[PDB]
Amino acid sequence: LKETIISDIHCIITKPDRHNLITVVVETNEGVTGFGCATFQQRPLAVKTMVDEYLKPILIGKNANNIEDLWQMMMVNAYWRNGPVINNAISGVDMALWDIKAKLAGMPLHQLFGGKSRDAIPVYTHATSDTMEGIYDLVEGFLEKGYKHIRCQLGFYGGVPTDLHTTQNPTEGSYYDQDQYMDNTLTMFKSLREKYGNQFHILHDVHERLFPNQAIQFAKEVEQYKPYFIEDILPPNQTEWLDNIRSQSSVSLGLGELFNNPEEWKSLIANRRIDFIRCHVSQIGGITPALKLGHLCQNFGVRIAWHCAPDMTPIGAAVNTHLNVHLHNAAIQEHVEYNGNTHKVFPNAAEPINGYLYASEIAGIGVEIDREAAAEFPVMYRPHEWTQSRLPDGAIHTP
Amino acid sequence: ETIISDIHCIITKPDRHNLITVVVETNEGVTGFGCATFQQRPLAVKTMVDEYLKPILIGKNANNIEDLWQMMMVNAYWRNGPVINNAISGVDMALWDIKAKLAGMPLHQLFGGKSRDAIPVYTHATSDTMEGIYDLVEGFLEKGYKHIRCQLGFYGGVPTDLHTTQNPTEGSYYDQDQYMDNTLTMFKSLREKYGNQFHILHDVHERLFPNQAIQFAKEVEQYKPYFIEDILPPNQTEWLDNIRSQSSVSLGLGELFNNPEEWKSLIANRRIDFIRCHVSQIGGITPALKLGHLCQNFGVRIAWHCAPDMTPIGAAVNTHLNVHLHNAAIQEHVEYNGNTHKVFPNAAEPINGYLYASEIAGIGVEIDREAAAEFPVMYRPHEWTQSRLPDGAIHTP
Ligand SMILES: O=C(O)[C@@H](O)[C@H](O)[C@H](O)CO
Ligand SMILES: O=C(O)[C@@H](O)[C@H](O)[C@H](O)CO
Ligand SMILES: [Mg+2]
Ligand SMILES: [Mg+2]
Repeated sequence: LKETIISDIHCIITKPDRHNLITVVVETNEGVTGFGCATFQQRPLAVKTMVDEYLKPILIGKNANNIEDLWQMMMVNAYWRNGPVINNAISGVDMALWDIKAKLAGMPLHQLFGGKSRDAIPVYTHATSDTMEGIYDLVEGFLEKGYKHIRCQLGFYGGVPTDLHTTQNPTEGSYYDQDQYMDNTLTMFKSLREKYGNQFHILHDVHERLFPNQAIQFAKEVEQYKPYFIEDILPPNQTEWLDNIRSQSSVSLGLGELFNNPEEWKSLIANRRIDFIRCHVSQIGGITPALKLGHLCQNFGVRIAWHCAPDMTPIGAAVNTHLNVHLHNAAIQEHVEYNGNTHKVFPNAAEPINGYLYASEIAGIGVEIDREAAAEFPVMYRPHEWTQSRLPDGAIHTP
Repeated sequence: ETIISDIHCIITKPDRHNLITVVVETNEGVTGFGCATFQQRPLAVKTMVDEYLKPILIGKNANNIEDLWQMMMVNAYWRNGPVINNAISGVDMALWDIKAKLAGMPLHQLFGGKSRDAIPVYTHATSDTMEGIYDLVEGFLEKGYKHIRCQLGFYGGVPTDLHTTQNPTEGSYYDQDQYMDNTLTMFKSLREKYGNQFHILHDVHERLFPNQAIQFAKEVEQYKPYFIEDILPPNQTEWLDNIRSQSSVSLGLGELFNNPEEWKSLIANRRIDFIRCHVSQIGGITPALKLGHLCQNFGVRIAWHCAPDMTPIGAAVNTHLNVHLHNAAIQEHVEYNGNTHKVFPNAAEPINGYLYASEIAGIGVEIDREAAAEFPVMYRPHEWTQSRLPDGAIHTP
C-alpha cells in the first residue's frame, strides 16, 4: 500500500422514492473512488453546503489511508461540533474512505473489520395501517417472504385538531391524542397475538409520543405481549426516566435513532437502560464511530439495531449490513423494500432473502451511485408537516 | 398578533470573523435583529435560515416566542448541534427584540428587570513573555478592570521546536507539558508581582488529557484563579468528580455545549462553578433563561461565552441576560474594532470594568444593512483547529 491522495469530493442529493438521500463521493489520484452516506433527509441542502464549502477544501490533497486521523481531524475542524449537519457530512466522507480502503485491499468492507461473526443479519420490516385488516394484509405478505420480525402500528397519528378535544382556535399543526394512541396500540398488540400467536416477533415504535408517566404505564401494560422491542419510548432528553421502567418492567427497549452526541448514549448504555442501541450511523459520524459504539455496547451487554428506515441510501444500508455481519452483538437490520427508482440510482442494492440480509461480497462497500441517473430525481423541498406535532391544548410535543 | 412578513440572514465580515445576523420583518413595521453566529461554518447557517426556517416562520405570530422556539427546535426531527441551533438563535433573539420594541422596553426589562446595576467584565492578556503580560495587565488595571484572563505563551504552528517525529503530519502543534509548566509559572509570577490586586482567569481550552487536568487542577489551586476554563473536553466531564473530590479550584465550562445532555448531569452534580455556554449555540435567549434558572437552583453562576466572532447584537443580548439573571457573574470582554462598530451601531464598551445594559427599547443594537454589504462573507480555513500533539495525534482544539 502507498499513500492514497484525495483528488476531489462531490455531494449528491437525490430523491428516487419519498426521501431526499445524500451521497458523498471521494475521488483519488489513484483512480479508486469511494462512496458514502450523508443522509439527513430533512435538511439536505445544509449537509451539501457543509461538504462542498467546508469539508472539501480541508480534504483535497490528504492521504485517504489514515481514516482514523481524518475522522478525528474532521470532527473538531469547526471547533463547535457534534450535530446532525456536521456529523452527516463527515459520515459521507468517512464511509467513502472506508470504501476506498476496502477497494485497495480487494476485500468486502466487513472483511477489513475482522470478518464475519454471523452468516447474515435478520431483518424486520414495517406494517402500518389505519385498519387491523390493513396490518394483517401487510403482515401476511411479509410472512410469505420469510420475515420473522415485523414492526406493527395501528392508526396514523397527526391530522386536523377537529377530531380531538381541542380549543376554540387551534394553532396550525399535526394533532394527536396520547391516550387514543396508547389504547389503539395495546388493542393492536392483543389482536396480533390472538391472531398469530408467536409466528413473528412484534416490534413497535412509540416515536417519543409520550410523557414520562405515560411511558411507564405503557411499558407495564405492553409487557404481557412480549414485544421484540419497544422503540423510543422516551425522547432523548428524558432517558433518565428509564430507570423507573427498568425497575418494574421486563419490556425490551430500543432507543437512539435521534442521537448525534456521545453524551446522549454514554450513561444510557453504562447503566443498561436499553437493550438495543438504535443510532443512525451517519448521525454519529460514520463507520469509524459506529465500530467504537458497537464495542462499547458489547461491553455492557447491549445489542445493536441501527436505524435503517427509507431515509438513507442503499450505500448506507450496505454499510450497515457489513457492520451487522461483523459486530458480534448486532441483532437485527430494519428494512423497507426499495422501489424501482432507487434500485436504478443505486445498482446492486441487496434485498432480504427469507428474512435475512447478506453482506456484499465484492471489493468495497458493494454499492455505488449512478450520478447521471441520480440527476433525474433532484432534491425536493418538503415541509415535513408531521414534525409540527401538537397535543389537543395546542402545545408542541417531540415528534 | 405580530405577523412575520419576511426573514433575512446576513453574513458580514467587518473584522476577522464571518458574523451572522438574522432579521425578522413584520407587518407592524417593527423589525427584529438576532445573532446566529457560527463563524467557522457561516454558509451552512445561512442555508439553514434561508431554505428551512423561513418557510416555517412566514405568516406566524411573532408574539408567541416560546411556541415558535419549541416548534423550531424539533422541526427537522433530528436536532441540537451548532448549525440548527445558531439558525434558531438568530430568529429567537430577533423575536425577543420585536417583543421588547413593542413593549417600548430594554430587553432585560421584559425578563423582570435588573438584579444588579451592571455586570463586571474580564479582559484578555496573552503574551509570549511575562513582561508582555505585565504591560497588558497594567493597561487593563488602569482602565478599571479587576478580572483578567492571562496566558503565557502561544500554542500552535510548526513542531520544529518540539520533540516531534521524523516527518510530522501537517498541523498546528503544541506540547501539553510545556503548556502546563508555562501556565503554572505564569500564575506564580503574577501572584508574586500583583498579589490579590486582581482576579486571574485562565482558559485551558481542552488542551489536556484527564489525568493531566486532574494534576493541573491540584497544582494551580494555590494561585486561586477566579476560574479555570475548559479543563476538560465536553465528552470527559465525568472526570470532574475526580477533581471536585480533592481540589478547591473554581471551574468554568461549556462554551462548546450544544446539547442539554452535555450540561444536565454536570450541573445537577455541582461539577462546575460557572456555566460558559455560548447563547446562540444553545438556541438563543429562550433556552438561556431556562439554563440560567437551572444553574441558579444548583448554586452555579453564569459566565456566558463572548468573543469577537459574535455580533455586537449577541453581546448586547448577553449584557441584558447578565443584568437580569441573579446568578450571572461576569461578562467576557470583546474589544470590537471600528468597522464592526460601523456595521452594528451603538455597541456598548466597558466603563471602569463594568458593562451596562442598553436602555433603549429592544436589544439596543441592530445591523446597518448597507454597511454590512461592504464586507461580504470570505472563506477562512481556521487552521488552528487542526491541533496536534508532538507524536502527530489530533487533540481537541
Ligand atoms: O424507526 C423509524 O423508521 C421511524 O422512527 C422514522 O425514522 C421516523 O419517522 C423518521 O423518518
Ligand atoms: O473563551 C474564549 O474566548 C476562547 O476559548 C474562544 O472561544 C476560542 O479560542 C475560539 O475562538
Ligand atoms: Mg423509529
Ligand atoms: Mg474558552
